[PDB]
Amino acid sequence: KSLESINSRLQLVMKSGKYVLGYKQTLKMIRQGKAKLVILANNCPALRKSEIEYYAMLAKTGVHHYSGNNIELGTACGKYYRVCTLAIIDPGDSDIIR
Amino acid sequence: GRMHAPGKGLSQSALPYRRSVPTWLKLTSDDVKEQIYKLAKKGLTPSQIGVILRDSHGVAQVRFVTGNKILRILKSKGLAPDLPEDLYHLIKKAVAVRKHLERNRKDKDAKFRLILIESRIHRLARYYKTKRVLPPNWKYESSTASALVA
Amino acid sequence: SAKIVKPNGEKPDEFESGISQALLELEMNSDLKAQLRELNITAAKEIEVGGGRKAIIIFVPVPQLKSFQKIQVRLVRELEKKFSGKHVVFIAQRRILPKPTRKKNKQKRPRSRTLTAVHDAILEDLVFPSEIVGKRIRVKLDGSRLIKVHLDKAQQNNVEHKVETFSGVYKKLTGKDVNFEFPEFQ
Amino acid sequence: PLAKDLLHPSPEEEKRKHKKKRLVQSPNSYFMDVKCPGCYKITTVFSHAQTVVLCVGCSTVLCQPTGGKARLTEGCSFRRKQH
Amino acid sequence: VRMNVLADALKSINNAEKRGKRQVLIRPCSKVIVRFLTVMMKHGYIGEFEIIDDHRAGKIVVNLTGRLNKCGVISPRFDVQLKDLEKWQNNLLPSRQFGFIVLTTSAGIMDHEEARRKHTGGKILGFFF
Repeated sequence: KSLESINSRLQLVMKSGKYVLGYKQTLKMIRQGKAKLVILANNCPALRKSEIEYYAMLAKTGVHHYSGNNIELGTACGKYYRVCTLAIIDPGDSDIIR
Repeated sequence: GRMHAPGKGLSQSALPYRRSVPTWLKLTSDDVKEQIYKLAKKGLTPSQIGVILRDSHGVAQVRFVTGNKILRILKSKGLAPDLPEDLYHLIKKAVAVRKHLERNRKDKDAKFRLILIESRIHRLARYYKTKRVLPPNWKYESSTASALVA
Repeated sequence: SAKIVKPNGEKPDEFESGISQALLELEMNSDLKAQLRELNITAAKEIEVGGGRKAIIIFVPVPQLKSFQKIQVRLVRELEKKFSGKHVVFIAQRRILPKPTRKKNKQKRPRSRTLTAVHDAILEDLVFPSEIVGKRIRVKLDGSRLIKVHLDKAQQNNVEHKVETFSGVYKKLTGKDVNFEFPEFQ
Repeated sequence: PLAKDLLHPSPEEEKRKHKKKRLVQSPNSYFMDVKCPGCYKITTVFSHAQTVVLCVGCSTVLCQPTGGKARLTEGCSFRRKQH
Repeated sequence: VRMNVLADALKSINNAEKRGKRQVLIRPCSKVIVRFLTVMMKHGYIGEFEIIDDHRAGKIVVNLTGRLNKCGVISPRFDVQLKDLEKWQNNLLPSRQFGFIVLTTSAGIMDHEEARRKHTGGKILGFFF
């Protein structure tokens, strides 16, 4: 039930909230301190995963390890390209509890 | 009987003969409206909006109190979903069945159910293109439908 | 004659000036004029019902029908006190549109303007202190139709004496026989 | 029986028949005012509610969805709404 | 799925009449059914019938007088002219002394004797005798 719920919340973040897709933009958003949630596919390189976890620990932001891969994370975002890392600027749908 | 099942069930909803709003309902038309709006921002489809409005806020029929249906209100304010509720759910079911099938070759029963699901999807899509709800060139492709739902 | 509250298409009036009087000297009542001054009347009509009993029919605009019914049960008694021995009913002018025959641009006729919808609508707001919980139509062996209307039965104190006047006024402005009965619990 | 009165049957056989098979359709459900203990506000809930109903003033559940009828939590009183 | 409301109604009256019931309930009502039953009643074949009005399609309860033999329907509403009305009349009716054929004409829903009286044809509806 967790996977379908997180997929539905991810869909509702799209079309209703501000997000960003990709690795470089995710790092850029984290180091500006305006990313509220970082979602990583398990297909992510381990070095990249560890570095993003360290960045989020520095920025005090939550990391969710998505139970798919970059293909299924791209599908969950409504896109036709693989996304391996994404950052949520603001949910607009109670994905991140206030 | 059912469209794709040998069932002849009768479970329905008996709408009462009294179309008038109940006296004990203090909610006026516009109040029920912002209730719909806030619960549409939460992502609830019109069926769920009607269900929770009947269950919790005690309104019997949105149409009886406001004069318009739930989807009409959502469309008038322009926050109605791009795909229809039932077609969206049918596509979601088809995507789930295909995802289960790509791991299970020997599930021929799942293949049969998938054929039934896609048959209903195509018939509903033909109906919606007839009423110009959908674009005339709107087609359901099994490969690209995964990005449309969930 | 002071006729301040009577808007409609045609400028004169006959005996409707009297109802407009009785509404204007309904001033300094028990706090009704505050929610009544923004209100208006379309037409009025006196007909004979029952034996030697008169009933007054009041025609009102459709948009203000709900605001009227919100206070209808209040001002009916003062209007009956003004005109003793008479019953007051509030009806909306619904402007029946003719059915489009085969005989230079007219829009599609709304279903609210259709005649059957007008008739059962003016049946519903006529008996507003009660509500129609069921309708029954009997064909009396020769093509004539008699309509039985089932009321709420929740109240038996202020409508049971006006069913004759209801039937008379409905025969007057609709032309079909209707009788009223109160069924048991459902 | 060849002379059953279809026009005026007694309410016993009207309540026992199915909702659709009655002379006029009547829903078997109703609305109902529930009073949770320890709170003042009155909540109107569908009798056959499919969702858990919560107070806005207290984090306590009122009814649990079941097959046909919502089961109220113990200690909650209830009445009908205009029969 | 129900495609001919009048057919199901007329079959219901015919079956209840054969079973000897005093009243019959037909579920889907329509203007055509009301006119057909009015034609039957004006000829005395049925008693007073009552229309139950729900906000859906209403229901009709018909008082059966016991003097009806058959009230069948012609499902394909054939175009019936005055020239070939006699062939329909002697193919569907038991005799020439009685039995009536209801056909919808431009002047209304109406039996074949009055249709020939006012010189008009129309589409076939059914027959009763």
